[PDB]
Amino acid sequence: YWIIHSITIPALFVAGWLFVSTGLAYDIFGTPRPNEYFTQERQQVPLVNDRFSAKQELEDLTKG
Amino acid sequence: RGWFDLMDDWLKRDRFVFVGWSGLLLFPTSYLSIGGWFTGTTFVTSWYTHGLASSYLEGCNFFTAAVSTPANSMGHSLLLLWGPEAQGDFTRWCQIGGLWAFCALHGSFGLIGFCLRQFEIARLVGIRPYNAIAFSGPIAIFVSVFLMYPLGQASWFFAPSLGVAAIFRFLLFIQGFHNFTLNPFHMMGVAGILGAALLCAIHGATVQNTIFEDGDAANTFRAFTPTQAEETYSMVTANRFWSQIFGVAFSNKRWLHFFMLFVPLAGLWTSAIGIVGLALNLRAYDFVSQELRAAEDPEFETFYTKNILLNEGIRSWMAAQDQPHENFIFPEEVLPRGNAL
Amino acid sequence: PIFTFRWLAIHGLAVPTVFFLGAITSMQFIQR
Amino acid sequence: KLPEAYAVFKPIIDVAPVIPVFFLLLAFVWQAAVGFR
Amino acid sequence: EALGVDDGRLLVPLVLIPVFIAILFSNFASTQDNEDFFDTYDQRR
Amino acid sequence: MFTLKIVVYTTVTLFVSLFTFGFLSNDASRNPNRK
Amino acid sequence: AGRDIESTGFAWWSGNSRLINVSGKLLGAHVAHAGLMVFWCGAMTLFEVAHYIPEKPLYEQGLILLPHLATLGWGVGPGGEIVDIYPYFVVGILHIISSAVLGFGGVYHSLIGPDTLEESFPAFGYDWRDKNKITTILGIHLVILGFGALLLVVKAMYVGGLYDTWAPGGGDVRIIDNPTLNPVVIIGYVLKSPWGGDGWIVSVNNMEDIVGGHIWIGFTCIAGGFWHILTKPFAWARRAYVWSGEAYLSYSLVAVSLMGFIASQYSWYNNTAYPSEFYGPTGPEASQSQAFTFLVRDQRLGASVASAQGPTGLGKYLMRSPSGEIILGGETQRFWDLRAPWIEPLRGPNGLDLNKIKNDIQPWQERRAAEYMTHAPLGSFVSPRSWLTCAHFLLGFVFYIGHLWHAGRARAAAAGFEKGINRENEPTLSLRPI
Amino acid sequence: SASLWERFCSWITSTDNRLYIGWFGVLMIPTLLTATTVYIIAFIAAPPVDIDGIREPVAGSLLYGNNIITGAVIPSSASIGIHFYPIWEAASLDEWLYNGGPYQLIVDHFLLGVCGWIGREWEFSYRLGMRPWISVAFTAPVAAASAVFLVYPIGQGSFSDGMPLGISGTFNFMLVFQAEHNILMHPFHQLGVAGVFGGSLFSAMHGSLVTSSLIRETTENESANYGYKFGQEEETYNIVAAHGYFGRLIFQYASFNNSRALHFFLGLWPVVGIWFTALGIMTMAFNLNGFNFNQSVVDSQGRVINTWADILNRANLGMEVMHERNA
Amino acid sequence: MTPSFSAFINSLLAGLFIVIIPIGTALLIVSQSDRL
Amino acid sequence: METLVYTFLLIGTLGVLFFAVFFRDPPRIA
Ligand code: CLA
Ligand code: CLA
Ligand code: CLA
Ligand SMILES: CC1=CCCC(C)(C)[C@H]1/C=C/C(C)=C/C=C/C(C)=C/C=C/C=C(C)/C=C/C=C(C)/C=C/C1=C(C)CCCC1(C)C
Ligand SMILES: CC1=CCCC(C)(C)[C@H]1/C=C/C(C)=C/C=C/C(C)=C/C=C/C=C(C)/C=C/C=C(C)/C=C/C1=C(C)CCCC1(C)C
Ligand SMILES: CC1=CCCC(C)(C)[C@H]1/C=C/C(C)=C/C=C/C(C)=C/C=C/C=C(C)/C=C/C=C(C)/C=C/C1=C(C)CCCC1(C)C
Ligand SMILES: [Cl-]
Ligand SMILES: [Cl-]
Ligand SMILES: [Fe+2]
Ligand SMILES: [Mn+2]
Ligand SMILES: [Mn+2]
Repeated sequence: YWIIHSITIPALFVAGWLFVSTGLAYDIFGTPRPNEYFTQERQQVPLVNDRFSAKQELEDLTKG
Repeated sequence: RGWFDLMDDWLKRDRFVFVGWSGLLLFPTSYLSIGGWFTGTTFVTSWYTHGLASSYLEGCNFFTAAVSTPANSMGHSLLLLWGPEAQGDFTRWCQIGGLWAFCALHGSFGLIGFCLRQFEIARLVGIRPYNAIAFSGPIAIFVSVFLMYPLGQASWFFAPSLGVAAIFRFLLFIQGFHNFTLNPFHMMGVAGILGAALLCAIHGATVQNTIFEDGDAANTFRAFTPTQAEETYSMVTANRFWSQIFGVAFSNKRWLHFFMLFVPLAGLWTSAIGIVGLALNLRAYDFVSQELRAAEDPEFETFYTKNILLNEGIRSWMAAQDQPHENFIFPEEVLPRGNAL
Repeated sequence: PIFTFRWLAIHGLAVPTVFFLGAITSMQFIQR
Repeated sequence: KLPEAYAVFKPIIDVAPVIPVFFLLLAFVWQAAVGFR
Repeated sequence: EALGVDDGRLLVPLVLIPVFIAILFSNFASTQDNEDFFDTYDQRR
Repeated sequence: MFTLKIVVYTTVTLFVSLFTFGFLSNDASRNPNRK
Repeated sequence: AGRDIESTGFAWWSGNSRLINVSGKLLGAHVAHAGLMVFWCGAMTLFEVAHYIPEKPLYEQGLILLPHLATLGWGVGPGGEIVDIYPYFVVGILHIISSAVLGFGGVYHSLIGPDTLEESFPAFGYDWRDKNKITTILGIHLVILGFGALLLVVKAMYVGGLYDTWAPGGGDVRIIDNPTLNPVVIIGYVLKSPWGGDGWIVSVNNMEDIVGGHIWIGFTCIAGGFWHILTKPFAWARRAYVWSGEAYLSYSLVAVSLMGFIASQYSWYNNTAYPSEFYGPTGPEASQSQAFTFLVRDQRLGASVASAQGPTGLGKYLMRSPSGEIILGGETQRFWDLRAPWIEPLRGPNGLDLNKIKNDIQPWQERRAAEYMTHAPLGSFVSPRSWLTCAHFLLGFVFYIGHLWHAGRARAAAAGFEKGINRENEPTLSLRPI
Repeated sequence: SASLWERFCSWITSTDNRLYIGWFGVLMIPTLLTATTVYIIAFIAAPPVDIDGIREPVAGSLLYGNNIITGAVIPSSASIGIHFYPIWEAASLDEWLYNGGPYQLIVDHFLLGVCGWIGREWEFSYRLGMRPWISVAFTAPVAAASAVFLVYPIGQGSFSDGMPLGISGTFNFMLVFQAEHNILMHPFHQLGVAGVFGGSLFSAMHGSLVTSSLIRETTENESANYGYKFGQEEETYNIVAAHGYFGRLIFQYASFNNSRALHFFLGLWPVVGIWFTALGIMTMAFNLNGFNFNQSVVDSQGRVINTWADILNRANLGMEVMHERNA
Repeated sequence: MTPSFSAFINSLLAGLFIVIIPIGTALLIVSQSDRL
Repeated sequence: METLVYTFLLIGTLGVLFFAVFFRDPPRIA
């Protein structure tokens, strides 16, 4: 029990730590970093306007 | 035996956690709903749907983190990951609020699975299924509030977001835009919930204070054993106490426990009826006679009119940030205020 | 032993739980 | 601020007021030690 | 001031009524056995 | 207003005195286990 | 054994209930708790003096014991300014060192001391039913409390004096030369109405009344202690009370619950025993100070829609009280009962006099009003008065709950049905129905 | 029997009365009856009350244009504050009615009556020889009523801040309290919400488990409630069956095998919740408000990124400006 | 033919081969293996 | 006129409470 759990558990904790510290969470989940809430061209709140062009609209909004 | 019989035998085995046939629906759906809620409150943002930060990654705490509802641009879309809105892109699906739809749908199916689990365990044990009928209360609450209300409204956007501060915002938003406190069905729901809490407290105190002296110890929890053919508390003493203190008292234990079951269930179902009424903006918002009296008499004021003014304040001072898709821009002159009324 | 319902449910709870605990602990040391 | 001679003993003093709470916890630990008899 | 007593007549109910009831209570008190008992409460009544 | 005040004072004093002297009348002995 | 449910009938979570019928361990537990209280006092005093910033006032740093020490006159000069924190350090050191002695005494009398006292020390033993001995102990501790009150009196009149907010030109450490020993004033304070405008004992607004009342309390406690030592409870008292440890505990619980409510109201309203230079202004004080600051800024200059007597009948921020007196107008009208040192010289027989505010105003009054306007318990920062009031109100409520619980259980245990209904002779089965 | 006072004491503490009176009832019945009749008379025909003290009365009576929902006994005038305002302390009866004196009368007599009810519950428990802690359970709604009627006006300094004796007045009290103090973010109101929700859940669960495991003592042509006879010595439901069902619905460890412990928990949970929410109301009466998470998220440039707490604060601000008729 | 319908068909296939088939196969294997 | 209906309903409810208290089915041991 403790033999396996002395290796798997800390490694999993470190992996969870690195999922945030390396910035992979922002890329995977699309969460904006603190320096990319407002772009230079768009100083307003970005909101999706059409449901069927949502992917392209988000690509345009998150391109910068 | 056949394959179906063997699978039924295996699913019915007395393990630490009962699985059953209903487990095949309950466990994956409930697990996915809970995991999706944790993922949304931990990583997924609401910046592109509500213009809000709701995640631990963005700096929110337990109260302010939420799985926010989808964008108002989406209608009542199922928001499937493979659907035309996301087209298989996980990042865009999370950004448009598809995780809320994931949690809501898999959670509704998890509630159905848990109700079926209650039915199945009641059938196997050999008791009446008065559970999964009590749970119909919470099922109706969830269906009316998280499913029927947004379906009656413009989109999923106006559904409650899965968070503490989000739920508080939903409460205040519904009060402002519907005057839900004035709704009689909500009043019956409040009466049911408060009466159920009253019944729980009073029944617990009554049983604890009418126990038979079945032990020599001052602490009386040891005096009870489950294999008892005798009642552990005096029903006659309790009936006499409440009949000469309150004027009326229970004399039938079965009726008392059925009543303790019935009050919260009836309250929840009445509140569900009220929320279904709210879903179509069919609200008991105002009394026409009182409005007419206040219009032709500036010196006529009641607490109902003050509540109407308060609801107007919530609507105007929250519309701009609570519905960013509408692009509401209200100048300070048009904003209602107590001064210059 | 290797595979049991209790074992699988426990790990399905725990492997994300420890991952999320690590993620939140990392979030605690973000510059924010 | 503490006097000049007693400044370096600021940390332990900062720990000092929350000691009674630990006493309560200590009682529970004692009840945990004897098996809650 | 005092016990809300801004008029002297208000002192008449505040004294005569407690005394009168006390007199009735006296008829109770003289009837009871007023010796020591060395117990949590006195069962003699 | 004075007559209402004196009536209220009379009533309150009467009820408070009844309460006080009733709980002074060996109230603990008024239990079913008293012998 | 006496330390388990098998031999006592009490579980671990009710385990101190096993201390009711053993005297030595009960004494040790009480001495240990006293040591805990003294340790907290000393440690928190050291913590507060370790975090004291000289430029900030006491009430802006979240300090509650340093204001108590400053009200006694230690380390405070004119105007409420703090000169040195060394006496506060000495107080904390003395409490935290006596805590070690008290803790050793509690540990000794609890662990290795005799479980019962009467078999070895008959002068200290008791039965919870020997009324004479319990009254003797009550009288001794009453004498101790009276001597403590007289010690406060001696501090007030002889050793340094007490801080007074009502001294001219701001508060100062003053020797209370002539306390109010007249029984009429003290009895009127005790019998005063507790509602708005009267305030019962919370409304004592001068140090002389405080010192005289504490003189009366100390001497009365000494006399009552000697009385209870030399007397036995009368027939009316013997038949009315339950004579057991839990009953006495419940009596103490309701007493301290009422005391906690009184102390919360004292911290919220009183600014004489709780100076505003140490505890901050009260809510009414802050509201009236904001109104007074606005009135002053209207009298000076006059561009705030108030340049003459044209607005209202009186000047701006002025109106008449329900009894006709002149008070500050606006939302602060509900706080017209406030009496504060910075506003008393501006108040006359009819209330606030406009010309007296115009001419007889002092700069220190304006500074006090502005600094109290900045820090408002209600709003315009969590006030120390708010913390004290909320904490002791909660404590009073929960100790009323404890009194109800312990009194009900004492009655049930004395009668003999606290463990349940006998089931052999059920009381309601003998009563006729309806 | 021995004396006239002894006969009076025997009648007062008699268990043969239809409703037990007792010494606590000697104070409870007059105060409760007075408050009841004054409340009925005020709800039917009271004049409008200048609650804000700026000579604009607010109507709350049926005869002045209110229904049951909108009718209320308006709190006392803000000019009164928390001054004691009986009938004899007013210049005229019209002045007493205009300043909300009946509100003070009803509140004071009702608080005395509920204290007497607590004491009377204890008294009849002692008379019947049962355990006395039902009154401890009843302290929680009494605490809540005293907090919303007495403690909050004391902390705020005016009985006008107390909860109006009505439905719409109660809603107005809730909305103004949320605006002023943000009670939703207060952890003690959260504990109270948990208490009431858990009380409803546990009442429903206990009722379901007892009704589900009812022992068959009846036929199909009659109600199952007749399977239980008043005063019977046997248990009407199988505790073992309900315990097994509950321990199979969740994992086996989570179950209340002891019925006495289960009922103690049932009594404890909502009482503790209501105690906590009453304590929260008392603390917020002295401006110990709830959590403030406003402007908790900012970007690199320093612009505030709103959260749901910001939307809640916007709603609170929208209520606040409407409540304050002054600047 | 549209991308939405292709996504729907692929969703049916994924629900069959990732949810229904694996869970059903495991349930059958464990049930038949453990006849108790 | 609606005030009459409101008062009638309230008085009827109070009377129902009175009759439920003082004219209930008397409990007996069976
Ligand atoms: C401040 C609160 C307080 C106090 C003063 C006491 C005191 C006491 N309890 Mg109570 N108790 C408390 C809280 C308290 N308890 C709580 C919260 C619980 C619930 C968990 C209990 C549960 C409980 C039970 C179940 C029982 C007691 C008993 C006792 C007595 C003897 C305990 C014993 O055998 O020690 C044994 C403990 C030890 C040997 C380990 C601790 C050693 C010492 C005390 C640690 C002190 C540390 C301190 C820094 C040392 C200072 C040294 C000095 C020179 C400066 C003693 C009078 C018992 C008794 O006498 O009943 C008849 C008993 O049966 N208590
Ligand atoms: C902590 C202190 C304390 C304690 C516990 C006791 C306890 C006792 N005393 Mg002692 N006593 C004390 C201090 C104390 N006394 C002091 C300081 C004095 C000097 C005045 C006396 C003088 C004294 C005498 C002369 C007698 C007692 C008696 C008694 C017994 C019954 C008392 C009773 O029923 O109250 C009855 C209480 C009342 C009738 C209420 C009177 C309240 C007065 C009018 C002031 C009201 C203030 C305010 C308006 C209302 C309370 C407000 C509150 C929030 C503060 C009891 C053993 C009697 C006994 O049997 O012993 C021989 C007795 O005859 N005591
Ligand atoms: C001076 C005050 C005082 C005294 C001496 C007693 C003494 C006693 N009480 Mg009473 N009681 C009091 C106040 C008091 N009580 C108050 C104010 C309340 C209301 C809350 C109660 C409610 C109460 C009940 C309901 C019961 C007692 C019981 C008892 C007995 C056993 C206590 C025990 O073993 O504790 C054991 C100690 C614990 C289990 C620890 C509890 C810890 C609490 C819940 C935490 C509270 C928050 C904490 C302070 C914050 C610290 C944070 C930390 C956790 C990190 C004993 C005779 C019991 C008994 O046997 O009756 C005779 C019993 O059933 N009391
Ligand atoms: C200290 C503290 C105080 C109070 C007491 C306390 C509460 C106990 C304690 C708290 C302690 C704490 C902080 C406890 C916190 C514990 C935590 C954070 C547990 C997290 C669990 C995460 C899960 C289950 C996510 C699973 C992800 C899934 C299923 C992914 C689903 C996917 C999504 C996105 C959708 C697409 C499909 C797939 C790909 C399947
Ligand atoms: C009985 C009981 C049974 C079981 C349950 C139980 C609750 C666990 C137990 C209770 C046990 C209990 C409650 C035991 C009670 C224990 C207590 C209260 C012990 C007090 C210790 C205080 C000390 C040593 C401080 C000394 C201060 C000094 C040296 C000051 C120094 C300063 C100087 C000189 C100059 C400045 C710097 C500093 C350093 C600040
Ligand atoms: C008999 C009886 C009836 C029936 C029930 C029963 C239980 C059987 C029993 C109950 C008995 C009960 C309930 C008995 C309880 C009775 C109570 C609560 C008596 C309170 C006494 C307090 C006094 C005299 C305050 C004195 C304060 C002073 C002088 C303050 C001075 C001040 C100082 C120090 C500081 C400055 C301010 C001033 C104000 C100047
Ligand atoms: Cl203002
Ligand atoms: Cl309002
Ligand atoms: Fe039950
Ligand atoms: Mn207010
Ligand atoms: Mn407001």
